[PDB]
Amino acid sequence: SMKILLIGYGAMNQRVARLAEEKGHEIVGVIENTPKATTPYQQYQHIADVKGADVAIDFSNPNLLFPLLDEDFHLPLVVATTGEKEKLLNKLDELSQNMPVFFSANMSYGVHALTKILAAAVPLLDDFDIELTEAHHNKKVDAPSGTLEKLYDVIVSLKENVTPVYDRHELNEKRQPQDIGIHSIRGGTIVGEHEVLFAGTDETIQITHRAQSKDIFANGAIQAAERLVNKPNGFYTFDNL
Amino acid sequence: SMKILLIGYGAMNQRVARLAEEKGHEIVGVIENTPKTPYQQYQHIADVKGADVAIDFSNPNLLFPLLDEDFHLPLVVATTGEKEKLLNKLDELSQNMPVFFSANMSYGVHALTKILAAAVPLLDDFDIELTEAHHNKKVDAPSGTLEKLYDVIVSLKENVTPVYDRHELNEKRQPQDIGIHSIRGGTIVGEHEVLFAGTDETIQITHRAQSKDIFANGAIQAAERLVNKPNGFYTFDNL
Amino acid sequence: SMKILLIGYGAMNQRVARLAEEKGHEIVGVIENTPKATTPYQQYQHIADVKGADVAIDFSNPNLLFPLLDEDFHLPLVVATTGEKEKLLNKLDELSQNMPVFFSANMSYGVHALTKILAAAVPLLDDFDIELTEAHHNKKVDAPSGTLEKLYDVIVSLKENVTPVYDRHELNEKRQPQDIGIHSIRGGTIVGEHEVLFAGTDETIQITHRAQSKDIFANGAIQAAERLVNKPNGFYTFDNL
Amino acid sequence: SMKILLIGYGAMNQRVARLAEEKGHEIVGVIENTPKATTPYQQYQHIADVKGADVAIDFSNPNLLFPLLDEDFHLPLVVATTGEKEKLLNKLDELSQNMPVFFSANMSYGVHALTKILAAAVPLLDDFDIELTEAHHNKKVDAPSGTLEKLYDVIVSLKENVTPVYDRHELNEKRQPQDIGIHSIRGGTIVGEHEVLFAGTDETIQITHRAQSKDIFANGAIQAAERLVNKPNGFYTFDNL
Repeated sequence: SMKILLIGYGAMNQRVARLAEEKGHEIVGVIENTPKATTPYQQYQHIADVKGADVAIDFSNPNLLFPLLDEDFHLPLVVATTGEKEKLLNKLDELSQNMPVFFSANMSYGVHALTKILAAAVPLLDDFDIELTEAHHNKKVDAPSGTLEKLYDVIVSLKENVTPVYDRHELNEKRQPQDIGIHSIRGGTIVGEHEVLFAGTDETIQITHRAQSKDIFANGAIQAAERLVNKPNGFYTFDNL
Repeated sequence: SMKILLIGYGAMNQRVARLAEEKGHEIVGVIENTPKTPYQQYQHIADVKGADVAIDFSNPNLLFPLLDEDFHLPLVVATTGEKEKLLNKLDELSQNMPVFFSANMSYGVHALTKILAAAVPLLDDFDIELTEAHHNKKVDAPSGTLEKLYDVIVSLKENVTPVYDRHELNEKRQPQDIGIHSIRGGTIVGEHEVLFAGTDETIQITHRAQSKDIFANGAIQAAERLVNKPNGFYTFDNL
Repeated sequence: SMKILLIGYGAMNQRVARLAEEKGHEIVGVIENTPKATTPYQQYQHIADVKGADVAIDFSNPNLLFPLLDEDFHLPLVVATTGEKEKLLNKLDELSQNMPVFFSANMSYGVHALTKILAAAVPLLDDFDIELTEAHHNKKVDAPSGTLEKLYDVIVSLKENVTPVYDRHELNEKRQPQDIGIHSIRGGTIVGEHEVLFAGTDETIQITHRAQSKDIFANGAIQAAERLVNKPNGFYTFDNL
Repeated sequence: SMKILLIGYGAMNQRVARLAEEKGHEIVGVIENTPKATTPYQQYQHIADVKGADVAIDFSNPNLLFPLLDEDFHLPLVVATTGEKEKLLNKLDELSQNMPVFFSANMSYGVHALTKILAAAVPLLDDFDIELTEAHHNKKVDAPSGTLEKLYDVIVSLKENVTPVYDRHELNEKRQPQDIGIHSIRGGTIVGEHEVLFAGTDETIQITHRAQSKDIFANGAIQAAERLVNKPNGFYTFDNL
């Protein structure tokens, strides 16, 4: 049983709350920028005021930096964020000197494992053509997904030349070996599917990750918290947790 | 079994020859641009004595002058050149003989189109995305087969808009959009997927070709059915 | 705002309750075969006693047929059943003379459509071998799923001869044309996937339904209820609701 | 441009001939146990007689051991065989002292890559349930496929207490973490597809190899040959080539 402090209480930490309680953990406090009525937990403005806490789970945004600026707490921190990271990472870097700090932009251990599996696959399949596909719900505007970009980056790090091909319609060019076709499917409520296709001579290898729920990220944070609580002070990612 | 006349003798009618003979049929004649070939060479369709049917995989330059002549034979026509003028001549000939035309000779692909036709009115609240995959030598995109599937949807769904590239487009999907995706790589013979994505569920219908023999086999299947037809114009829809 | 009577309070109607309340509907009663203290709604034994109910939602099994045997009530009924249905459907027919009655085995419009798409596919694909696969979470004990059996039954109705084949490792016999291989994948938290494979000469056609959440069934029922309350008396399915 | 000697001219080396010529390689000779006039290449009885060969590709059987018994040749050898291997492997060991020798029962490089990708995946996904599926044409009698067995063997080497589950129909047992479900799909002319499913909490990872034709084995031998000519004497498999 962990006593968990939630930094932020948006959609993601609402998932964390539900799943943590299912696992027998307890939410002992919430720190939010706009403390909401009907948030069913004790509200705080400082980490140090939440006694009993074993760990904090923080799906961060710029408005949730404030509790990390206090200098009177020592607590395991599990932190995620998207977009701007520099200021936050500088602060987490400082905090890691005095407590265990875990950071991952993407909290899915499955997606982390996918990237490592892809990394292993690439040098083995250098003669194969690569095509990347992602599918997401019909509310997603940006294309391609950040996760597709992450997979693409893994490939780039293991290839000499890579050229992304976003649309073949009326392109009328012959595929070249450096090309990687990028395909963004949108529809329904699809949580997130990512496929790496390797196409060779009369054989293909496909590696496909399919998310069933955004609970994968909440669960990822909780499972990270469960490992972090016993770690010495320092900075941790999925690579060394 | 059948006695078959082959109009044109490229890769595809070579497949037809191999596959027809394996089925117990015999190739009684070939009409070609520049002859080579283990079969008897003809210049006219009327010349081919005991022919039951012609299977055509050629081009307008070879076919059009042959159609303009005086003959009576069931025709399986797969030529995809100059569709407008070809269908005009095929229409005229169908008054006097059984005439089958399909731009795509795969019976599996036909079944896919009919399965799609059934699916669409049943899934009107589902978002439709079309994906096709082909080998790394294919230049045009999307495939003609994807276009055929899209045409089926258009006939059954109002105000359809195709969406080809979402990268940096920054628009929200609209229910009338159909996303179109062309995968290229390796030696993939041809795979076509229709995705219907609804609230918390998906239905996918996928055709995957293992060999171009499906097209040759489809033309043979059409020929076998066509010899038992009255005069008229046929496609897989009414054959 | 509908006032809903729940017939049965297993996992599915528990989900219906949560989703219905989220939508602003009210659960005004429950009828259970064996009432539970943990059931947080007023227990009843007869539909006629549930003052102010607008509709009943019934994920049925043989132990929940009982309230449908009363002859002193008039209420819109939304009824599902995954097992045997003859007895139930005979009763629903009789009830439909005096009230609106909606039936769906699974309460998923998508799964219903799957069966109809399959029905269209079978006669077109006479020369194709059929294989049926389903995948479900690691807590599912029965195999194959009732939905696979439903698909199998559709195929049986459209073919002269069908033989189910369950274990080719044990059998070690070459495939016969009448054979339909049945495959049951279990793992993780997979909500439910069903695939029909048609395998022909040098080509295959696959039809695959994938459920992302059991919400499809519970929302299916609620949406059917929301509509049925404004229908005249009679029997309705997804085909004619 | 490799000059290739074919040992045997059955279906597989007929594929090698076509693919080699496509790649711009040259078939400089054929050694057959019973020479046939339909073989469109120069027939030989001894490897040493073949003018300018760079490599031999040998899809072996008991009737094709004979050219390996000569003691007057030094040539890179790429060799496959099915079933009984002892006598052949003993001879290849002897030859490997004096020339580069490559042996693989399965010549598909894609299949080798799959096994290595699987090996990387397993320790990263130890909280995921594993299910193995293979699909083959309707003439395949044995189930499961040898390739599925090889994948299962990889997993056994990296787990403990693994148990295969071949049929869940009417079994009525809950899945256990050490279980691996085994599924053999048979239909049409499917050349061979193998899937490893890893099913976790609200996420799955699938790794799938799909063969389009038996050219994959022929191409694999040619690819092995292209690499082998640049090796010193020794015995090689895909693991150390």
